[PDB]
Amino acid sequence: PMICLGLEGTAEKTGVGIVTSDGEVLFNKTIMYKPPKQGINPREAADHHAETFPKLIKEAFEVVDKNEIDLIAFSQGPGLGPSLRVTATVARTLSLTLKKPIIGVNHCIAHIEIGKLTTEAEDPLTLYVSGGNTQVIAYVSKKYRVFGETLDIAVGNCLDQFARYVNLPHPGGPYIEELARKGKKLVDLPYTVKGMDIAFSGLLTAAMRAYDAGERLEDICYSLQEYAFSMLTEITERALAHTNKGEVMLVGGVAANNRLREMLKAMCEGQNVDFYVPPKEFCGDNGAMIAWLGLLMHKNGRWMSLDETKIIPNYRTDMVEVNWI
Amino acid sequence: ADIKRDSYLDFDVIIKERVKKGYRDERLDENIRKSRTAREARYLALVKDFGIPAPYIFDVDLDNKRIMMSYINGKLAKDVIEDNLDIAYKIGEIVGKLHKNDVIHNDLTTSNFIFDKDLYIIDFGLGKISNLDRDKAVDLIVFKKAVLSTHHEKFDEIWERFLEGYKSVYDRWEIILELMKDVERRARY
Amino acid sequence: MDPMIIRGIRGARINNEIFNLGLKFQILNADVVATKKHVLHAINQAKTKKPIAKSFWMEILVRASGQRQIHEAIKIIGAKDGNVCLICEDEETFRKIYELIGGEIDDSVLEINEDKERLIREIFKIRGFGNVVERVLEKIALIELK
Amino acid sequence: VQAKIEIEFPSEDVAKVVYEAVLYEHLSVPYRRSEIDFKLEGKKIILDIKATDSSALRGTVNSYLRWIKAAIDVI
RNA sequence: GGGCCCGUAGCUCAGUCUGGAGCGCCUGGCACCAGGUGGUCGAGGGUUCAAAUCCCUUCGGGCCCGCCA
Repeated sequence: PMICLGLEGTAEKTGVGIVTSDGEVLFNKTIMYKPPKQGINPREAADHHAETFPKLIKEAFEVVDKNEIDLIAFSQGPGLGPSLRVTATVARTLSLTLKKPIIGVNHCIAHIEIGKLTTEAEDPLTLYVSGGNTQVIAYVSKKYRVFGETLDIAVGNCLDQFARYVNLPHPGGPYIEELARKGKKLVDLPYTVKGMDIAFSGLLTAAMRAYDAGERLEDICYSLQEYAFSMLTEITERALAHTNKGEVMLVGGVAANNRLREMLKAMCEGQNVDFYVPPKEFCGDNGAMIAWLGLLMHKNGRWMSLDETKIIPNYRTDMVEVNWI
Repeated sequence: ADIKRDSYLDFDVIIKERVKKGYRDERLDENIRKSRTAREARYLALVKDFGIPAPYIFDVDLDNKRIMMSYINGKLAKDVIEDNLDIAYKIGEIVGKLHKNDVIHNDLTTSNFIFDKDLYIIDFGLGKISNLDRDKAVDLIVFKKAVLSTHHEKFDEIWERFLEGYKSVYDRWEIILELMKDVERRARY
Repeated sequence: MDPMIIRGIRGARINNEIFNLGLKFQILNADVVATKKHVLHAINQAKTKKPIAKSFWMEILVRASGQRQIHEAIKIIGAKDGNVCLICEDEETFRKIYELIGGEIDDSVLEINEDKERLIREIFKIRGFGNVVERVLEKIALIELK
Repeated sequence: VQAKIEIEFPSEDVAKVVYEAVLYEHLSVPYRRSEIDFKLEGKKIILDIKATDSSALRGTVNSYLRWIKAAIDVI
């Protein structure tokens, strides 16, 4: 069993994992970051990775010997720049400390791969929604391609700033999910589906204008929640119609909100298709996904040269030589 | 949005109904189907004022959220643009005036431009009125993304011919193109 | 259903008192109605679409005028001497209207001509590519929009 | 504005490891806000950064501190 | 036909008798809050020591009574 250590530094949740080629995760740990919701000329908040990667790696050292592993994979991209650099430098350090092969791994594609392994799906159309990266991606012409993506703000960032103005402490995900359980009036907001894409600035601006009038908290919470989730479900439906696939996946931290899951279940029930979401251990930011995709890349012979493992903060999903069908 | 083609004794009718979406709240579902069929009818009719060919509207009904229009026995743009590159120039043509009068088809693609005898713009399911340059730029971005994801093999020539037609019919194309370049790069730092 | 009767009468005489006779009919300018398609579409919508005018047979004028307003619809599609078009259902009412107005019975006026084309275009503010008969059909179709 | 950073290591081998690990990352920046030289001298590493901007210089030196600390704390 | 509020930065609304905050943004960096270069205000007419600003007509568009043949 080719043991691999994977590292996740794409966003505010550091992840360290080790996995095997048989299809199981030997170890996986995550640790989030909670910022004070803002910052002016701010120091980088990705240093949390630089602090907890040593701790998580040492804990992995206690659970498994530091020489036991065989390969290493780091989240090359896409993601926050400095955090990607931190996980890259840590992976290189471990790789040529142990003198082991290293590989850069696409964060999104790792999300799809773990969503596939944790579930029965074979080649699903993914809806990867998170704090700063929401997009639907498909396997077309031996490539993961972005079909519909936001244009202004991701769903996670949208809910984050909505909770910021509601002043629900971060994370505001479950807070909004529960506060919207009793929303009564469907506040008028701008519904927008620009082709495959989505705009989210207008939704937030309308919510802010409504809260200037000081309307009911739960009502606007429910209105924004339903509006955003309906827009995402609509672009997912039209992307699925474009693909004419049979399986759809939902990945990313924001998928913790159960109403998105129920909405997608209703959509697929009406469209006679099946649908999955990875568990929280694989529905956030963790090193297990990067480790798994590094093993997948190196198993079929796609070796990775150490020098050209340079990261790309704007790492598009269609610049990965996918050769594992 | 199901379409039924019927042959009335003097009318060639196509009834397009906007089926409700189970995943959405029935309140918001009804509201959005009503507003969307209203906007589609009004804009697809107002585009005739431009000279831009479009299907004729025989009647509408918001309460039943349906539009029954003049059916066209043609083929989709994508199924024919592969074997004919001139309809990209024609798309540039009939989008130039459409953008000139500041009405935006926020669903511009190469899949809803029927070619039976001419180029019919058969869908403003998301048409809007706005003078905002950002809306026009994002509409152009959506069209470019659609032509990419559909015909990557010929994207360059297809977009060049479309832009040639557009600049032939529209005169302020330079500023919207530079906004296109400035906005399509808005990914990360 | 009773097939409604539409007649294009040349040589028209204006007589307001007919409208006070309690007769279910409507009279319009025959040179503005495009063809039988125009009146058929207006009648069909006034039958189906939610009533908005104060009278059904005046709703016929409201529909075929393509305008909810009546105050200017009477101005723009009101009957004019020389040629008119009458829609009704009663043979006795037809005879009474024909006697009170006079003229010749010839439906062939439903055919459109270049002068009719220009008159329709200047009346309905139509400026765009499209055959005028179905363009006017559409212009009638979209009364029920804000 | 010049900035010289010296980093010491327990052994020459560890110094070579951290140098090779941060070598690619030094070249992995698509655009550098400041000129940077990153070199190895036996059991030491020297980071020489020339910048005309103080804020970006501080950001770069803090990022180098982060990556070097992570590298040395891996073992 | 007759009322209503209206029509003010290029997109956001007061400034009415009592005659500029907004926003790609010049002003900070990895959304967040401070600076503003950028309006002289539906059209026309009369009043004016100073008129969107006192009044009238028209132009759309939204809204009430609509008043029909």
